[PDB]
Amino acid sequence: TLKFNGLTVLPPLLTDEMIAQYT
Amino acid sequence: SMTKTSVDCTMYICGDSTECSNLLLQYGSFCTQLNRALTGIAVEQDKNT
Amino acid sequence: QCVNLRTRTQLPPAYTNSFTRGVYYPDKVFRSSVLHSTQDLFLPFFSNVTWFHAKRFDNPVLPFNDGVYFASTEKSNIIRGWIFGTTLDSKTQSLLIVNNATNVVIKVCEFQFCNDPFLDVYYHKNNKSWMESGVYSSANNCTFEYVSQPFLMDLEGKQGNFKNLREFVFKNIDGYFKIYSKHTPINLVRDLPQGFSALEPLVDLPIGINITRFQTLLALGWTAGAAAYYVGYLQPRTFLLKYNENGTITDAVDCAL
Amino acid sequence: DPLSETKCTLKSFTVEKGIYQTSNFRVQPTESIVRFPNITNLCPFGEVFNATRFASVYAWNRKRISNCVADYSVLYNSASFSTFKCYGVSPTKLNDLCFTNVYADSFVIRGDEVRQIAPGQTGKIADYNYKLPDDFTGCVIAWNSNNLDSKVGGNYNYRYRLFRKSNLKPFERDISTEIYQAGSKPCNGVEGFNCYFPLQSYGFQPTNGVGYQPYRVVVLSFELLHAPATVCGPKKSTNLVKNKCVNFNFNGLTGTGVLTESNKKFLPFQQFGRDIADTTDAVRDPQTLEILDITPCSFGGVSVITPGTNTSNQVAVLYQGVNCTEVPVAYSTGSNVFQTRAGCLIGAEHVNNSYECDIPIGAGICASYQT
Amino acid sequence: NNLDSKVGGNYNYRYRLFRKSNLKPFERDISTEIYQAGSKPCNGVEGFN
Ligand SMILES: *[C@@H]1O[C@H](CO)[C@@H](O[C@@H]2O[C@H](CO)[C@@H](O[C@H]3O[C@H](CO)[C@@H](O)[C@H](O)[C@@H]3O)[C@H](O)[C@H]2NC(C)=O)[C@H](O)[C@H]1NC(C)=O
Ligand SMILES: *[C@@H]1O[C@H](CO)[C@@H](O[C@@H]2O[C@H](CO)[C@@H](O)[C@H](O)[C@H]2NC(C)=O)[C@H](O)[C@H]1NC(C)=O
Ligand SMILES: *[C@@H]1O[C@H](CO)[C@@H](O[C@@H]2O[C@H](CO)[C@@H](O)[C@H](O)[C@H]2NC(C)=O)[C@H](O)[C@H]1NC(C)=O
Ligand SMILES: *[C@@H]1O[C@H](CO)[C@@H](O[C@@H]2O[C@H](CO)[C@@H](O)[C@H](O)[C@H]2NC(C)=O)[C@H](O)[C@H]1NC(C)=O
Ligand SMILES: *[C@@H]1O[C@H](CO)[C@@H](O[C@@H]2O[C@H](CO)[C@@H](O)[C@H](O)[C@H]2NC(C)=O)[C@H](O)[C@H]1NC(C)=O
Ligand SMILES: *[C@@H]1O[C@H](CO)[C@@H](O)[C@H](O)[C@H]1NC(C)=O
Ligand SMILES: *[C@@H]1O[C@H](CO)[C@@H](O)[C@H](O)[C@H]1NC(C)=O
Ligand SMILES: *[C@@H]1O[C@H](CO)[C@@H](O)[C@H](O)[C@H]1NC(C)=O
Ligand SMILES: *[C@@H]1O[C@H](CO)[C@@H](O)[C@H](O)[C@H]1NC(C)=O
Ligand SMILES: *[C@@H]1O[C@H](CO)[C@@H](O)[C@H](O)[C@H]1NC(C)=O
Ligand SMILES: *[C@@H]1O[C@H](CO)[C@@H](O)[C@H](O)[C@H]1NC(C)=O
Repeated sequence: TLKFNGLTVLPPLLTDEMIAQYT
Repeated sequence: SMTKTSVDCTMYICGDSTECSNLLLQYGSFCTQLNRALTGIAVEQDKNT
Repeated sequence: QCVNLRTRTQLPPAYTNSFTRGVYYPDKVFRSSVLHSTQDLFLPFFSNVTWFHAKRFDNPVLPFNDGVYFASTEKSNIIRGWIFGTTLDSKTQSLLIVNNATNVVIKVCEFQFCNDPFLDVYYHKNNKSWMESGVYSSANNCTFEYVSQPFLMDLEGKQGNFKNLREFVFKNIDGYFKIYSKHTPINLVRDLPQGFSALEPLVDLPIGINITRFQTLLALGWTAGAAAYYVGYLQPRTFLLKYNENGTITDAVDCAL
Repeated sequence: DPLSETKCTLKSFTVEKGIYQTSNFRVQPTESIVRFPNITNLCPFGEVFNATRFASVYAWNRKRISNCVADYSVLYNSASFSTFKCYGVSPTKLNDLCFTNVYADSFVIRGDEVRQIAPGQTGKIADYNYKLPDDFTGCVIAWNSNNLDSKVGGNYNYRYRLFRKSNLKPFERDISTEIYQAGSKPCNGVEGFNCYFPLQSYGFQPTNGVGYQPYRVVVLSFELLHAPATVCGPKKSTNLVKNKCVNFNFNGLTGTGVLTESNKKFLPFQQFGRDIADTTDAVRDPQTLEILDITPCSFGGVSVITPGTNTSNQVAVLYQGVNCTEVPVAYSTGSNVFQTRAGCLIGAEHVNNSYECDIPIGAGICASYQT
Repeated sequence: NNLDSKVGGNYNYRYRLFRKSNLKPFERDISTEIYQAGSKPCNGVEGFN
């Protein structure tokens, strides 16, 4: 179970769809 | 991996103030040295994956 | 004018358990579904409150160190207000709260009171329902004067057939004096109701004076109803407060119980 | 251009192939906005400047003032006061200054004597009955009153102090009528040689010259900031704008943000809504009692995506996590713009053909330099 | 005092009481124009605003 004040969250290069394909 | 993060060190330390920003200028490279570190962490989350 | 009655000696205090009460919104800040670790003057959980009741009649003077929780369970409007101050003898300014039949007055003059000062249901005195006056001689320096509607007004509850709980917290910080309050109906004979609700800031006033002691004001060779009242002292303490989905505090933890 | 910004950021005249961070983007405030509850408890200055009868100066009236808005908009913007001066504050700046107490001192004097009311002055009024302290920071206000306070035979109701044992301290009201000793003899009984009653009444008649005419004098005074600010000037307010980035002040809470209509319902006693990390995320409008969401104005890192320097000078720009509707507030010409899960990507051509990942962008997107 | 003061007052020496805005560092002001402290304009030499 999982922007403000100049803090940022960036996406991973591989999406959860691409990881599901390699898997 | 873990969640990639990056910070605008000035927006954190100095939100919407030029008066603070011109004082932050007295401290030199730390607001870049911090981002080199966090971008190094972020690039490695792709590498690990 | 004073109507003295040293008829009753200083009978010793009853004492009871204040289970989980006198929690109040520390600030005007809305939150939702989240736990807040406020540090402030609070009534400690499960602490010994002092207890008094109205041939049954009580009205003792007592101190007000940093702040005080006050309450009654009642019907038919026996209690009407409070004096707070430091000398209580015109060497210094004081603060009077009183509710009348609907309205409130909150006022501050260079009051002289009396040894045993009160306001009853005036029938005569000067004449019928006489003005907020019999607790003092002359204010003569009434710089602060505020008035309101039904500060402690009654609610339906099938003509209030339960002894309704009326809770107040009186505080001072940075020269403001702050009042927080709640009404709740409950069914209990003579003790503070074990359960949880929280008090909201009813009013603030910026009176800015040293305050040390206080005494409640209540109404009646004479005859009257009978009801209880309680007093507890705030202490500095950390509380963790559960704000619900609608903001209102729904439960608390006393971090040093 | 964005390539020049990478050269400056990398401190190199030539830049290798890759993606480089540059100065962060942030949607600017479109305008400032000030919200305060519409003025209501305006101070009782009608009970001063428009009271029908004034007091005599030997026993000058004092009115104390508290718990109100010290508005002088009708006051200082009227020429109807013939001498209104302030002595430690600018009369313009009073609307942005707070007080603590206020007192109005109200009385009638002759026009030759209005000059004596100023701090650090002398003459039988200033000497004997009404002296300001020399450090008086407040103001004296006065107006010609020959139409008001004169009587056809002389208005000998209006009395002044003609004698005193010693010249007085600040604001020392004296109500004594006991006989003055002008000579070295004791004065005994109501009258005698060198005995004088300490007062006389002014002869205010409609005929008098610009000097023997009556004036209505008020001093506005205050002892400052030792206590909560129970008297202060009118906190002005401006129109409520929405759905734009703006510099707000709500009842003293500052911030720069996008304001939006909230679905959150407060209980009546609250004004600031906060999030988990004790940051403001909503506010009540003081004058309309509705809740506004506060959202921080859109911002992001700007990354420049490039083939190497000698290879080519052409570059593309990624506005990280910015919606492409918002970037044109700044390459705002567009025509090759692609909203990606990673941000608004500007100046790179979207091609359906999947190649191997060359330069990473994020969320499955990569970029490369090709035909 | 004993160089620039005079028994009747040395009214040669003067300060600027009024300025629309604060002057900048090492700025000098030689304007003698009449300061409109009230709204009503004064294309003239005198008046109570
Ligand atoms: C003493 O009390 C008087 C009554 O309150 C007050 O008079 C009022 O003054 C204002 C400003 O001069 C006038 O405001 C109106 O002026 C014109 C119409 O003449 C309009 O364009 C404006 O919008 C505004 O409505 C009031 O009309 C006027 N009222 C009366 C009954 O005369 C004096 O200003 C007060 N004087 C002092 C010294 O306190
Ligand atoms: C009550 O009256 C007393 C006496 O008039 C006030 O005490 C004066 O307070 C002012 C303001 O600080 C001082 O300048 C005086 O020197 C004080 N006089 C004396 C004799 O103490 C007091 O402030 C008044 N309180 C209220 C609330 O009005
Ligand atoms: C928060 O308060 C609201 C309003 O009192 C509650 O929503 C009400 O729920 C009852 C019972 O289902 C309905 O009769 C009302 O129509 C609802 N009100 C509205 C405005 O929709 C809500 O249940 C409360 N939440 C909590 C957790 O107590
Ligand atoms: C502040 O003043 C405005 C203007 O008098 C008030 O707005 C009026 O409110 C009523 C009831 O909502 C409406 O019938 C009017 O049409 C409104 N007029 C305007 C011009 O908006 C407002 O209610 C006041 N607010 C407070 C907090 O006092
Ligand atoms: C960028 O912002 C726009 C709004 O300005 C978003 O457009 C809305 O998208 C939802 C979901 O598809 C639709 O229900 C709305 O009708 C759209 N609004 C308009 C005005 O077209 C857009 O989705 C945003 N893009 C991203 C990826 O966040
Ligand atoms: C509570 O009060 C009783 C007296 O009624 C006393 O015996 C007891 O020790 C007190 N306990 C605490 C924790 O104050
Ligand atoms: C009380 O009595 C006085 C005269 O004794 C009278 O003037 C006044 O109106 C009365 N007040 C009421 C409320 O009846
Ligand atoms: C209530 O008290 C206030 C202040 O004493 C007074 O102005 C008001 O008229 C009173 N009203 C009644 C109903 O007694
Ligand atoms: C009351 O206030 C005065 C002045 O602030 C202070 O010196 C004194 O100690 C105070 N007394 C008490 C009992 O707090
Ligand atoms: C540009 O420089 C690189 C080395 O950095 C070299 O390999 C390449 O051949 C050069 N390109 C041209 C067109 O000269
Ligand atoms: C590429 O294919 C998508 C469907 O996957 C389509 O929506 C888009 O229009 C195509 N673009 C071009 C340029 O043909």
